[PDB]
Order: sequence, then structure tokens, then C-alpha cells
Amino acid sequence: TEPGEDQLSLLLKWRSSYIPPQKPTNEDEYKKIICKDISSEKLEQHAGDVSALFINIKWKLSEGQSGKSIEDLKKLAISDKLINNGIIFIWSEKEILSQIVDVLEAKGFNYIENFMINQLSADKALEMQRKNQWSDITPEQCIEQEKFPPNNYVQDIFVNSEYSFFRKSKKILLMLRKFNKDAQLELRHQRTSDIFFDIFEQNKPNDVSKKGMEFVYKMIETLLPKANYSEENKGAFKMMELYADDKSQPRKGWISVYEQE
Amino acid sequence: LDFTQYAKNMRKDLSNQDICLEDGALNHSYFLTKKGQYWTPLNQKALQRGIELFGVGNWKEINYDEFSGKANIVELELRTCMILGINDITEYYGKKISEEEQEEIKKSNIAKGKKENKLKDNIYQK
Amino acid sequence: TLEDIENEKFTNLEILTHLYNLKAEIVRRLAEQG
Amino acid sequence: SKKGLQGLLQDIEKRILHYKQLFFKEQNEIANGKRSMVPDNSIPICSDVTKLNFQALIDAQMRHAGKMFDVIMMDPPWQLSSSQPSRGVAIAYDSLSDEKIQNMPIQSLQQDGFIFVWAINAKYRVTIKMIENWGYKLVDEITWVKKTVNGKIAKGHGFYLQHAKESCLIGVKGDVDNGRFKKNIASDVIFSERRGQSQKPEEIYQYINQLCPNGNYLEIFARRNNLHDNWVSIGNEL
DNA sequence: TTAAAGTTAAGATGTTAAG
DNA sequence: CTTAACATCTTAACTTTAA
Ligand SMILES: C[S@@+](CC[C@H](N)C(=O)[O-])C[C@H]1O[C@@H](n2cnc3c(N)ncnc32)[C@H](O)[C@@H]1O
Repeated sequence: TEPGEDQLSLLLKWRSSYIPPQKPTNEDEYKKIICKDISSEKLEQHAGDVSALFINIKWKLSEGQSGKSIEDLKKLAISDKLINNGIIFIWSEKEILSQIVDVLEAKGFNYIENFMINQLSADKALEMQRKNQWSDITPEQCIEQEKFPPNNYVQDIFVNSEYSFFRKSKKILLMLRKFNKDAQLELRHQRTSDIFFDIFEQNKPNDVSKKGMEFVYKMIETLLPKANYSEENKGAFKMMELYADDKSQPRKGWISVYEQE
Repeated sequence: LDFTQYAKNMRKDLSNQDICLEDGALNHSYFLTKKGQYWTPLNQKALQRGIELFGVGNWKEINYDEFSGKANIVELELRTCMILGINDITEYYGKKISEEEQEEIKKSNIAKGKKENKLKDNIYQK
Repeated sequence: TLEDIENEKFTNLEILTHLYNLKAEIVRRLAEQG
Repeated sequence: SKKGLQGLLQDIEKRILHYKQLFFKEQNEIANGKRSMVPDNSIPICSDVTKLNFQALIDAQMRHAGKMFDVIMMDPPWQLSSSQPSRGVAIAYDSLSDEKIQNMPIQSLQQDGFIFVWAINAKYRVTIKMIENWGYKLVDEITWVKKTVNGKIAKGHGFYLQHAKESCLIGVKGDVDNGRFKKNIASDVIFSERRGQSQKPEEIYQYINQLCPNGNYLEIFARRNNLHDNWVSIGNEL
């Protein structure tokens, strides 16, 4: 309110704690395994024995969706020269949830936990603020800065989707464990809540911001402490992400798989 | 189709006896107490007939012929307090009274309460 | 004690039978003293 | 200390006079016709669903409204820590196995409409399997985010992550394209307070009534907290 | 009285020994 | 197979304390 403390700013206090690190330039911690097509790329040939799989896949909700459908998940190959004791972190929806978990349990991974992101629209925030009353600002600079509109009732601020059911405001990330025998998994858990509110953009909700992806990455990193860099991840890193982009993916201790056009 | 008569029909058909009334109306007296501590009219009539059937004062043998369940002695005494109309039960020991004279001296107790000019929620104090 | 049964989370009958059992405790204590 | 417990006994007498008058007033206003918070159109049933006779419910619902249920809600008693968890949440009611929850007939109670099954983290796949084999098709999810008394996320203990959410899964059964079942309504996220032990928010009933106005609703595993209008509700401690 | 820290009870956790 | 016991947490309400 007056001292700049509302419902919105009380739930958006984590944003100032996390700041994106610079691009590593050591040629010791980023692995460039760029191939033409992942479904046409033979996996488990350069990597090995990873413990955190990230699949940043844009799901094909319908025919008009410009993403990758579940048939590209059917053709995925995961074996013992790949994630064996680890955890998959894959973006999931509601329409294809049953098929996603059913086809993942056909590979050995079973569901363990949920971690979603409550979408708060910056456009709705500024529109509500200007209705109550802070102009000439598109939500892009509101994302890039911390100058957020005040809001004590946040249930009005959520994004307006176009679902033919209960409206959609959800970015659930599915976690799937790959229990193995005679190899315990070292975890440092309970360090992060399954829900954090994050600010999104209107008519473009299919992406998390730099700070939100940082939150997810640090969540994975503190969850599994032996997969990040302790003097031994020389080439054979214990964390790998699939699909990627030139935005936030090259990480110290992370194999990055790209998708050539 | 209205939902009032619909609700009365559903309650009259498949709801419990302590939830719906005789015409299907909602028994609201049951829903502001606990679960299992409601005072049913059947329990009321059982207490009324057990007052005459057995001795008074001691409620152990009254609880014997009671529902043999959620029939604690203190609640039986506390509801007989209003049944007969006074709080002093200890001075009424050994007195067997039926329902007609129970209503008679209940009316008498409420009457002497309104003459003594300190009546408090239709209960005469002593 | 006396203040441990006066809770706002306690229904009136439960409170009242607590005080009745508590009178039973005082009655037995006076019987013990006498 | 004879005088001490004598004065205690006098205080006991005064307090019991106070409480006797309080309950006498309560009984007098009960007999006078005081109404409770339960709406007059609610249909409560209090019996164990294992021993319930769903044939009678089927016959009555068919013969009265000329239609079957169009929404079923479910808050199953999953198997968790019973009464002394010693680290986390107590779950102060009986627990039902997955076989027992699966046994009861739900596909008979519906032809066209929705289901609402609230799953916990340990029983997410189990709930998906139940509502996939009952004839329903997984369509939607409603998540309850728990805020606290001053309006921030209320975090609760977990294993992999701290748990501050609750999950509900929604599968349709048959034809939806009719006059009922309005589309593009409500939100899947309910941000609301922690108003009791496993007490889901009242906004789920508001969202249900937004989904289909003045419909025929069923709700298994009920308590007196909701007992809403035009709702048939089966419970154990109702 | 006063606000300012200690202390405690509450939250629908997943995994493993003990019969 | 089932109950009991494990940490590796956060937050609000209650309690004590210096001012
Ligand atoms: C999850 S709790 C109900 C919570 C409720 N939906 C709420 O919003 O607070 C499960 C309830 O189901 C009922 N129940 C438990 N075991 C049952 C059984 N075996 N048969 C029938 N009902 C049962 C009890 O009333 C219990 O409180």
C-alpha cells in the first residue's frame, strides 16, 4: 500500500533474491550437443548416468499449436547409458496428463511430486491499477523491472485463458523418479515450496521469465546436491536439459541439447 | 421443477429420520448440536415413560431402560430439569409423577416464576 | 484445574459434564479429608 | 488447604449455574424454532458408503427430477498418518483403501456430467486410474493454493518439496453439449485460507454452481461444513 | 503499556525397520 | 501388510523481556 507492501509484493519478494548469472565461458561446464532433430538424434551416446533430466518441451495442445506432440515423446530413447537413478522434470498439461504419465511409466519413471507456477498477469495488474486511479508502460518493462502495481486482492489478477472448461492458469512441472537398485539417491529436499507466484505476459503465457526459470533451476540444484559441480563433473556432467534455447540453458554442470532448424 | 418439493421428496425417501421432519422439512434442531449428542423426540418420550416406570432421583436404572448409549446421567438430569420446570431435583426425590401432572406443575412452576418477578428464560429458580 | 475446561472450542454439554466430574472430584476429596 | 478447595467448590457451583442457564437458554431457543446454517434445500444422508444401498438413491433421483446427477464431488479418505503423525499433519478420520473406494458404483450414478475427485500427493496416479476406469476421461484439474491469516502462501511440510497446494481432478462422462454445462468459466486455481482440518474452500461449490446452474449434485465423503443448497451429500459423521 | 524477539503448535510428507 | 518412526521445513499465535 503506502510503504509499497501489498498482497502482490508480499508474494513477489523472492524475485529480488534470485539474479541470473553470467554466461559461463570456461569450456568445462557447458556441453554443446546440438543435433538436427532429437527424435532423429541417437541419445545415450555422449552423456551418461545423469540424475536430473529436464525436458523443456512445448506441448501440442491442438492442431494449431506450434509445439511438439506426444508422438515425439513416444520416439524418445532412455536407457542405462542415460538417466538411471535420476528424476525427469517435464512440462505437463491437463488434456494430455494421463497419456504423459502413462507413457512415462512405460519407461520406468513414475510420478512423485508437483511444482506449478501461479500466473499473475502484469497487464491485468496495470489495468486494475489504472481503473482504481502509472501509464505508458507495457508489461515488458514491468517484467524487466520490479515496479509492480499494488494489489491486495490477487485472485482477480490471474490470466484469462480460452479453455472450453474451467479456465487455465497453470504451469505445472511434473517430476518423475527412476528408482534403481543398489544406488541411493543423495537429495537435499524440502528446501522449496511447490508453488511460487510469478508474473507473466498477456496473450503470451507459454514461457517462464528469466527469474522463474532461475527459481526452477536452483530448485533442481538444491534438490540434488551431488549433481552440481563438486570438483568432479569434468565432461561427464550429472545434469542434462533437452531442447533448450539461447536464453537460460547453458549452465555450470548442465548438458544442453539443442534443436537445429 | 422446483427444488423445494424436490428436496422434500429426497429427504422423505432416503434421508435419515433425525435429519428430515414428518412432512420432509429439515430438522434444524439436530444440525446445531454435535454428532450423537442430539436429543431425539424418541429419547424424550423414553425419558417421560421411564420416569413413571422406575424410580426417580437415581438415573442409573433410568439409564438401564434408556437407549443404553449416548445417555449420560448429567444430560438426563439437566433435561428433566426443564421437563418438570425447576433446578432443585434433590428435594423432589422419591416422587413418581406422570406426564399430565408433569405438565400441571410445569405450568405451576412457570406461573410462580412470573409471580415472583425474576423469571429467566421460562425456568423457575430455587 | 478450572480454566482448562472453559475453552471456546468446547461445546456447552462437554464443559458442563467436565464441571460435574470436577464436583465429583471435590466431593471425593472432602470425603478423604473427613 | 480446606478453604482453598472449598472456595474452588463454590466457584464450581457458580460456573455450573452460569452454564446451566446458558444451556437452558440454548434449549429454549431450540424449541422456539432457531434455524441453523444448513440451507433448507440440502439433502443429507448419513451412512457408510461401503454399506450404502445406491439402488434406492438411483431410483429416487430418477423418479423425482426426471434426470440423473450432473456433478459428483469426492473427497476420499486416503491412507495417511492416523492420529499421532509425530512430524506433520494429523488426519482425524478413518482412511479407506483404494480397493474400497474403487468398489462403489459411480458409473451407474451418471450418464452425462462431471466428476470432482480431490487427490493428495501420494494418491495422484491412483485417482487418475480410478477416474479413467470408471468411464470418465481426464479433462481438467483444480488446485487449491493455501494462503494464511495475513495473506501469503502457507507452506506445509513435504518430502521432495514443501507442500502448499491441494489437487482435484475433473473427468467428464458423456454428452456435455446441451443447455446445461456452460463453458469457459471460473479458474483452476483457488487461492484461499486454511479454515480447518482438510476443509476444502467454499469456492469449489461456487465454481461448481458456475459450471452448471440449478443442477443435480451428489457429494460423497461429506461433513457438516458445506451441506450446500440443492446438494445430495453422503457422509459418515453427518 | 509496547514492541520485540524466543518458543510452540499447526500444516491432507515419502521411506524404512518390525513384526 | 500395516503401523510406527524417521528431517532433511515454514508460519502464526503464545510467552517472556527490555524499554
Ligand atoms: C476428506 S474427509 C471429508 C472432508 C470434506 N470434504 C471437507 O471439505 O472438509 C472424509 C470424510 O469421509 C467420511 N468417511 C470416512 N470414512 C468413511 C467410510 N468408510 N465410509 C463412508 N464415509 C466415510 C468421514 O465423514 C470423513 O470426514
